[PDB]
Amino acid sequence: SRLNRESVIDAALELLNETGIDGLTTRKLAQKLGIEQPTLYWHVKNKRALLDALAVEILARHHDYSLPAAGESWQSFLRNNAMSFRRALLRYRDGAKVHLGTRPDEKQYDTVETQLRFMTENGFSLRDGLYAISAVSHFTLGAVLEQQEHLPPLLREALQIMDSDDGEQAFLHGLESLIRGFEVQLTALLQIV
Amino acid sequence: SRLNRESVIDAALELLNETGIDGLTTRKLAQKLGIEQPTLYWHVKNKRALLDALAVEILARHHDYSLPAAGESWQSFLRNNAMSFRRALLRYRDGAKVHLGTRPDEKQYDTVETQLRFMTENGFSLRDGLYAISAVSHFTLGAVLEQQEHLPPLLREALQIMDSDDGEQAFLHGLESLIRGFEVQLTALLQIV
Repeated sequence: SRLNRESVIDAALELLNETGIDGLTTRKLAQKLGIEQPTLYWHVKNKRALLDALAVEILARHHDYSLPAAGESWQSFLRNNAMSFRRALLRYRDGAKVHLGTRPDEKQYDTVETQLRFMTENGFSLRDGLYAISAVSHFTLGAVLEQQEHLPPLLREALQIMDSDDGEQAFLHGLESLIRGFEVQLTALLQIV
Repeated sequence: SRLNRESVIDAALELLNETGIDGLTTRKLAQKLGIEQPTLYWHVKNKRALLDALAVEILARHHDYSLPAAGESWQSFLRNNAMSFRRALLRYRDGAKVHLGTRPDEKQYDTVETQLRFMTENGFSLRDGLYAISAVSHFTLGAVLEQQEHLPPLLREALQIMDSDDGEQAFLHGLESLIRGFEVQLTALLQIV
């Protein structure tokens, strides 16, 4: 019944876990808090404003490794950043669908800027350091998305090792492959690689 | 008014491009074809059956490079397969959202099996050849998804080179990085890499 930001958003995240992104409405949020719809409207205008606040709040509560610890290799920052980002997207139902559907904040802009400054200090062109950051992102996003949504011979043995883990092993493997693809490009420079 | 598979699905894809995935309903599909709702029900039971048919049909019409040409390197198959897959996901609005939301077919199983047979013939463990295929997939999916949904100093110069292209350059860069990460692992074997 206390109707400020933090309580509105607390309750919205609790509901998202019950209903998912599609089943989340202003009407249902209002009932959960035990108030009238016009009352909520004063605080939260529409579904779109609610999702944008939620996207941002998920990352703020849980993407705890968004920026590099002092004197860490870029490889290691890309790695821990990917892991942290995946975990935060996984802490809530349809988390990745919530993140996808929003344009970035200015909190975000300051971070992408700080991370993009990091990457260049370790010798990336701007182009490349951003292509790097974006590939890690994209890869991490598709992987989380498939995990969150969900017989021939060799398949049968592969489909096994998918369903022994929760999806972490494949993600972490493909991750290292990506990072190492970048080293080999960074190190190359202006030779034929 | 001819109400068979191919016409139902033709019309559904035409509507998907007008309305998107959320705005796509049986009620609206029925009107487009100019028939009653119960009539459609005979042919298409619910929204879920329609999306599953659509996912499969998109890939069948357009993922034209799903399997390797004779005597092609695995690198090159991973590359062309990723490109083809991205293009098919991009030919329709919310294409990637349609693909995501379905479990795979048996057409699909035969292909993942044939591709997974390919990968092992070129010296991948089953584990690894599937981790490879899945990373290319995941990466390709997140990238398409962000493209389909959509100011500090260094950002300003990066945000430029994103919006000069349609997203192809970043995708193709990150792609090669991934593939090369796999070579370096395949070639390694049982040494410390």
